[PDB]
Amino acid sequence: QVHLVQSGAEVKKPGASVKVSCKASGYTFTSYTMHWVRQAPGQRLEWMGWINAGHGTTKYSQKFQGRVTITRDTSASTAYMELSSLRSEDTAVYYCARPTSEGVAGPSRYYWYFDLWGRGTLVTVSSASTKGPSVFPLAPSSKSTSGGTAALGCLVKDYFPEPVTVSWNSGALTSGVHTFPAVLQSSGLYSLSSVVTVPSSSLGTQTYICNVNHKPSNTKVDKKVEPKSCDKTHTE
Amino acid sequence: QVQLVQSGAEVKKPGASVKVSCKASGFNIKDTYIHWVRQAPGQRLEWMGRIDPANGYTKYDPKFQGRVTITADTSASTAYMELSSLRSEDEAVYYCAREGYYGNYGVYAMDYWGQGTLVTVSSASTKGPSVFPLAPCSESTAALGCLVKDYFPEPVTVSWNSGALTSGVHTFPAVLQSSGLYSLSSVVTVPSSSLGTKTYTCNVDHKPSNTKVDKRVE
Amino acid sequence: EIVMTQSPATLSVSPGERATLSCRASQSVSSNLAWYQQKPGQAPRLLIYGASTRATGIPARFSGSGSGTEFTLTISSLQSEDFAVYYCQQYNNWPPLTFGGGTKVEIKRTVAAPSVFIFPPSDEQLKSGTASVVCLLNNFYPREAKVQWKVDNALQSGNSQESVTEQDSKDSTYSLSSTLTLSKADYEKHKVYACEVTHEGLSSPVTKSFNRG
Amino acid sequence: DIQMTQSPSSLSASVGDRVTITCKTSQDINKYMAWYQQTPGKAPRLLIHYTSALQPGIPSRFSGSGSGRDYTFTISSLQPEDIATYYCLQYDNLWTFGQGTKVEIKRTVAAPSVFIFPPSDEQLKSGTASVVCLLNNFYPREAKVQWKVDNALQSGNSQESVTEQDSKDSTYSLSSTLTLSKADYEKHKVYACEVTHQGLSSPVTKSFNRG
Repeated sequence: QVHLVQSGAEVKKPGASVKVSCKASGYTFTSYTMHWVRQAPGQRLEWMGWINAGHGTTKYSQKFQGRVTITRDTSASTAYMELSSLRSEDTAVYYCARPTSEGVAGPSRYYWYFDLWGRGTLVTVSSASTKGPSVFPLAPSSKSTSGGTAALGCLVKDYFPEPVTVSWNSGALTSGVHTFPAVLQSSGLYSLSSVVTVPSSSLGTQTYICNVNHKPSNTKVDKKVEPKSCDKTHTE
Repeated sequence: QVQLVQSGAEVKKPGASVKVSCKASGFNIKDTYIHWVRQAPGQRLEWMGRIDPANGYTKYDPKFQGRVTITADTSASTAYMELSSLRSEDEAVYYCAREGYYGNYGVYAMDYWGQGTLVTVSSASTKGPSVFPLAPCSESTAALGCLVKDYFPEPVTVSWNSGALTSGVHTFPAVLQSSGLYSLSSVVTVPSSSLGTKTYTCNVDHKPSNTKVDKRVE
Repeated sequence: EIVMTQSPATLSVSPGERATLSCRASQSVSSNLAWYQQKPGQAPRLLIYGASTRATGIPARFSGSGSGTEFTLTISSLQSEDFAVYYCQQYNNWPPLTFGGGTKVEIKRTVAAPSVFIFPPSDEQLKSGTASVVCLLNNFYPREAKVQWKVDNALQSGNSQESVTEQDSKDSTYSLSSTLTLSKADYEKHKVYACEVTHEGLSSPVTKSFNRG
Repeated sequence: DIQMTQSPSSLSASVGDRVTITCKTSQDINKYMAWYQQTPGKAPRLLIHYTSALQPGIPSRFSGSGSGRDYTFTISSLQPEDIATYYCLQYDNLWTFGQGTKVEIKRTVAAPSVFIFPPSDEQLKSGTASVVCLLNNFYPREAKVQWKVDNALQSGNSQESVTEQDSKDSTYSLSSTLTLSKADYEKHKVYACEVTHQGLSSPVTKSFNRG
């Protein structure tokens, strides 16, 4: 029954500050040091700094020096990490990590490898405010076909914050579905696309509706994805 | 018990290289970091670099990077510092220091220093000193001394009666003669009553020339 | 700082087989190297420390070796749960403690060419400010492919975004979506809109296009 | 890219006085601040580490404080043995020592004890005669030595040096050498050293006759 309990996820506008907590159980907090490691979406782990839980002594990476503050509450076996003057690049998952052994590393004491970790705390740095998505279709046609199969979809654009829960035909359609991961745009609003591969031959008789649910704005968008219609028909 | 002993004063020509030893004893060298710090007379302590002897990891100062190489011979319990392409500007006292752990605070600290090593940068010949007695011609107190003359390079150590006599002793800074050789004096004030019932000897040591003179003063 | 390079970027290994993962350092790390297992949306799990010692509770199929600047992680018999991203960590020099870029170990299968489809922007989006053109490459293998946007034979510079799904649970393929974002009259300027796809699965680059109207 | 400023570069104070040295870093150094004492001739000695952790063996009159970028070293009551150059050290972003503070002691006037030494027989055999004058335990450090050879004031044939301040009585001592060739030394008889100092009512002349 040895774990590290972290505080909930957060959204902060640039230039603000976030204070992530990390409570400890199953061991003597004062006997070990507490480290903080971050991971930006689709990037490597980045070491930030540590706190000696028994004496309150800290050490930080020079990359964060001036913006990071690490504290500990011996009375509640909790460690805190404060990240000031938040920028777009600070959007990451923040983990508190405890090394395998007690004390401080140094010559003949190489202890900076961690066995106990917290689940993580996502901190999203965005000036953007809550916005419901716009849903546009990715209409199937002969130009979307391959071996009797046709591709169709939904472009879920400009929403904040994550997530959007996307289903097809109110759960009746599950096979052949590819819901792509969200991408943070230049505007600071997420965009996403959900595609499905269906039989090409039944495009005129089947109905394909994507159900886009966004709980933060209390917005639900149902879009019918029909085959490519023509404004005009021509020759020469 | 905890001590840090450095190699003796060196005299090296410009362009030549110099290696300084730092012998650790009274503790395990693999448990502490060893730093090298330099100092020109009447000037600041300048940190040059650090070594973790257990793994051989070195951290230098960018102004000293390339020219300074700090290594360690853990079996011999000694740390080394090599300074290549010596310039007249590199003349200083080179110190080694240990950075040990403090359990009651959870921190390391540069806590003990060696005596230092004077690295003279010169093309001039090493010359041993001549030791002349300083005694009065033919008062409750009397003065006796030694004139340590015509030596190169620095330093010379002066002690009295093999270290027994320290109170009332003044060993003066050397003066630079027109010849380019140094001259210094060491004196002692004693009671006029003991200038027969007690012997007085200055112990002059100029290690660069392998000179150790024990001159009795009467 | 010590630059930790994890090679290859991604490695395709069939189950039951031997998985050999590499980690190099910009300078000597002695035997102060650790290995971590990371599954998507999870905290890293320590596997190896001291370059070769196994963390308590870690099953015996995981092992490590190496010293100085070159290291190796070995998974003698690769299981189902074993498919994850692997990170190497140095703890010889601090600050900063550095980790490697990671190696994603995927399940192996045959070379599958992508189904390439181009989607024009809808009238609904065109009625608004922005115009989004989508290039879809679905059910392909291997993961690495290169989608290039071409509008009137002119290449596109940082005018698009892309995302890839996690390897399929049944046919272990990948799907990629690339969105070329414009506006009006940016989209109303040009006629031909296309996406050129370079992949292992087919001889020449696959070009799919459409003309505005 | 971290800078440090140690203030002041030198200070004077009386025994029993409060002495303060400050240090200012260009960035927060998170209490990784240490103070070193360096007496003349000797190597540096750690007094305080991690801002206020006073090293065992160091008297309680020494103390450190500070946080962030601002640090302070205090000697609550200055003692004669405290004459030294003091250094601050930041050890968060690599290692930078301060420019140093030389702490000198102001004390009461003390006249020197003057002594004259003739050249030795050993030295004379070599052809050079060095006459030595000693000014012992005086304050302030400023003192004049006038060499007189048969009542004639000497110039250009003398060299002098002063000691560092004493760690017990806070005084200075001076040694002056008058150098002549054996020939010139044998040409005269009365060799004198005249000393003028603030502590003396009238100058002190110490002399000997050659033979």
